Amino acid sequence: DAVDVPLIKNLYAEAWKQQYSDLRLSTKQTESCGLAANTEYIAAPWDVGGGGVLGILRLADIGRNPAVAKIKGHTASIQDTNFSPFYRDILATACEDTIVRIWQLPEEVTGTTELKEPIATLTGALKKVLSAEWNPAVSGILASGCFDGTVAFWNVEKNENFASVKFQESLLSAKWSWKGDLLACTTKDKALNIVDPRAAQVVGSVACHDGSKACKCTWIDGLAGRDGHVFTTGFGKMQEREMAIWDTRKFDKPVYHAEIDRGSSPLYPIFDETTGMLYVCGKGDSSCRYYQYHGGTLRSVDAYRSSVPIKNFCFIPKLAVDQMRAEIGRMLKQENGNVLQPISFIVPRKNQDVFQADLYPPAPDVEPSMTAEEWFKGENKAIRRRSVKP
Repeated sequence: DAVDVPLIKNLYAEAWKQQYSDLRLSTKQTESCGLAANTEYIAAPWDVGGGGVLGILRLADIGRNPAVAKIKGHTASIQDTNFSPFYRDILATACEDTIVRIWQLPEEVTGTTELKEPIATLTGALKKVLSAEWNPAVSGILASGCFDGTVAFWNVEKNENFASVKFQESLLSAKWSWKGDLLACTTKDKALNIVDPRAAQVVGSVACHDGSKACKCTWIDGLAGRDGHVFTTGFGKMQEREMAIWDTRKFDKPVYHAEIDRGSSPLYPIFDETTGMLYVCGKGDSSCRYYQYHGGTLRSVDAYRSSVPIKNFCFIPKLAVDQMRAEIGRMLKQENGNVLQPISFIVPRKNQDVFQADLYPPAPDVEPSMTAEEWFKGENKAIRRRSVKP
């Protein structure tokens, strides 16, 4: 009686009237989406001189001049931030000073909360670290991508860099399979690379786009996707923005390739593994368009449109969406340096005030399917899921 993945032909973007406002946010350039959120908190790099500071807001406390807790410690700018998939109080930052820091928030986060000491300080990268991504199935496992081309895999529990793989060119993105076994990354040589950390080897590589500007990837397996499939954005030979779907088991040519538009910003792909919604967002763009990956086919659905550029952004976890509103996803959009603007993505339904059960398959839960020790033994237990209801 599990709810199956819905076909979504209609999905509209609704900007909230409410905002997180009177903030002091960074507008520095990075190679990541810029923000992070879990079911409770929002992380946003703060506009400060000197070492990077993360503002920590409560998702629920929307409005003017909200309580902003502070995470310091960094000695340079923050390049990437990600909350743990499992532990509400745990997050990681990647920093220009080459250090990845693991943070543990207090039980009660207030406007006077200040974090200076990480619970784990992961050292060794030779240049600025550009990504820090948690394994979606395994507790304590993190991948970090370095400007020097190194992907470093960490067991944060043991403070152990247990595997590393170095490419010749700088990393531009790094993302985990929903199976938790493989990492995909893009590099400046226009390559999409597949990495097996437990084998410490590159198990696939292909030229993914022929233009010069930055390619970005994410996995599109999981519940709604297809096993071993990866999605890329990039630029064609004429510098048009385009995308491709790749099968890592038949990794010589795209399964699917299409032009998107003639924009200039690299596009960050965001996959909702539970419904198959696939958002492509460019920093500096005033619009965001989305597709559904369903039945192995990609279909255009709709787009968010505004007259205000996206400076930074992130999406909230599935567990956090408002089910009674038929909300399936939500973007937090930084506008200028002082506002976070929520955007709901809603399936239009006649009865806008009753639970649309068919829209909510079992969502990724906040429980790891494997311990690190189990994973290193070669296990591949599918992620744990929870059927959420209001």
